[PDB]
Amino acid sequence: QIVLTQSPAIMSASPGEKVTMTCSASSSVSYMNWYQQKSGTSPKRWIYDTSKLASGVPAHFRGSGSGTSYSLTISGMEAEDAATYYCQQWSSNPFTFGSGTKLEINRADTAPTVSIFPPSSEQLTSGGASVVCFLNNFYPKDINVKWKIDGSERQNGVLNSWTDQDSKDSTYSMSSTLTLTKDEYERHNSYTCEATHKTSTSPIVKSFNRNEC
Amino acid sequence: QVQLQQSGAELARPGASVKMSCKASGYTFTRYTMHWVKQRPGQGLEWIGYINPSRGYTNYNQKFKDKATLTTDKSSSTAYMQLSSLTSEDSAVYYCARYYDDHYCLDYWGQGTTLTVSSAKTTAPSVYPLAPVCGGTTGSSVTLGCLVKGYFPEPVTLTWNSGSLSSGVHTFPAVLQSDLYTLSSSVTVTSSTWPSQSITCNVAHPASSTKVDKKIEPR
Amino acid sequence: MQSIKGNHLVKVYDYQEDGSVLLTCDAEAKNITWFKDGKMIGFLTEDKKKWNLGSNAKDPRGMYQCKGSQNKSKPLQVYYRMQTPYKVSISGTTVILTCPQYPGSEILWQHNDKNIGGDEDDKNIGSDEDHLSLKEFSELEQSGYYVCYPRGSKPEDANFYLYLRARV
Repeated sequence: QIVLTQSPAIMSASPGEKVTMTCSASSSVSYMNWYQQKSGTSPKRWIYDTSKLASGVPAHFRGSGSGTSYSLTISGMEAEDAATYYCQQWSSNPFTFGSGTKLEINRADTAPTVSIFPPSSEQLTSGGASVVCFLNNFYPKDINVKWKIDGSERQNGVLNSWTDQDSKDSTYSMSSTLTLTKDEYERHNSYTCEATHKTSTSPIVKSFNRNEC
Repeated sequence: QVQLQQSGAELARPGASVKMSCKASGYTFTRYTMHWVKQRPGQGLEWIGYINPSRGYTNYNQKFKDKATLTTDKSSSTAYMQLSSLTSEDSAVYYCARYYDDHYCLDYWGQGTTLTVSSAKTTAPSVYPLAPVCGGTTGSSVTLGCLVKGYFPEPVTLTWNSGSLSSGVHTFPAVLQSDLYTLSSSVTVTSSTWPSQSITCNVAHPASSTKVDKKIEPR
Repeated sequence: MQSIKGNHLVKVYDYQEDGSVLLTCDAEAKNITWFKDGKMIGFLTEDKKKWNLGSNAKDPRGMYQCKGSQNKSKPLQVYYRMQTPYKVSISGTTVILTCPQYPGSEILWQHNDKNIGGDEDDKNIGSDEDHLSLKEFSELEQSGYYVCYPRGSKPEDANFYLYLRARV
């Protein structure tokens, strides 16, 4: 019944900045809770009873509000504060959650380290061939990968997967796999992975010619 | 010292039913209500309902009435949640959590149980070692990889050298293309560490009882 | 019970030499206006501030609330036996309380800021839906403030507390 509208839905802050996220209840509630969730793990009780910090929660966090308006503040954004925060109330039944605010940590731009991997000898035995390309530790998240076989771009048969912001350097990494049939793979010689990132106008190129060493 | 241990991942077919558990310890089990929360892939949190272990009192979010059924077993300090008439809408991660009245919140959470609702068969993954391109550069460090392709359902567990090697590791989220998942992982170490020392990719997919260790050998 | 937060400004003065029941108002010291079941029963201009209900022997009962310079305080339902209110029933030595607002949600209770009716380990204190049963009621031990509230909410947000005093 009680709808909790969180804003902003997504945001990013540079280290040291003061971050403010809000939760607006459709009806008055006597208190608001906030849970923190980081990728791949369970939500964690963060702020309870509107302004009390759970044990272990950095003291630069603050919760406040009343009636229909509550907020969570981070005075001095730190890399480890990046995560998704959900508000929650139970002054009225049913117990409800806000849709969450996803907070990213800003950092200087850094180019990705590119590595290309030919199909393994084992997969080739299986009649399949996958060419993998790792784009590691870059920022911002925006990046493009182009595949080229014998100099021409191949767009189909590609599978891209990004990781979430790293818990150490706050960068992103991407994996791009080009899958072909073994027969296709053997009928061409040049395989190239081209990465385009704002950190540069010219692409980062990694490639190889099959069977050559 | 409060702990909530949830049961393992599960695969069930549409129309079936599943029962997952949450074993509590570190506190008086009957003194606090146990809640269940649902989180669909890339989605937010949703409240299912709760149960009072004392006498079995339960309350549900209207949307989950008759879909979810909560029960507990005092003697074993375990709470259970049964989900019936399953559909793909029920595929998600389910958490169990203790509600601590004095703090008006869910203070401790289980690690969560992932539920996959699908008619697709279980398929064992193929694990391929990813060694750098054949050559002899003198770089100060090298990047190796591991490709886990064509498996269903999630999840798989991937580690390097039995988990000893953790830093410099990136395991990319699996992606679904057909009833098959594909996932990759990269690890970066100093050039003096490999091929000198051995680097092995340990992959596990219990759903198909597969346990593979792929040592990365230079091409 | 002991706290006034949540606008529960009216309290029973627990320190009388004679069996008289005195009510207190925790509001900005100025001019206190007292009410009973909605109607004004007194206006205290400075000097005194406590309201006398008479001897506890005449079973004073009612919804009492006070008011200083601001708005009215929430009521304090007084019930001696020597807006929908709590229902009190006495049968022999058993005292039964019924929660005024029972929307079908889990009803919890507190006596002088302490939960009760939860553990099954007490044969003389039972909770059945919106009803709290007190068997072998002890006058000096179980008289005091009572409040029912739904799981998840703060007791202080209750519309009003019940002050129960009964000789059984």
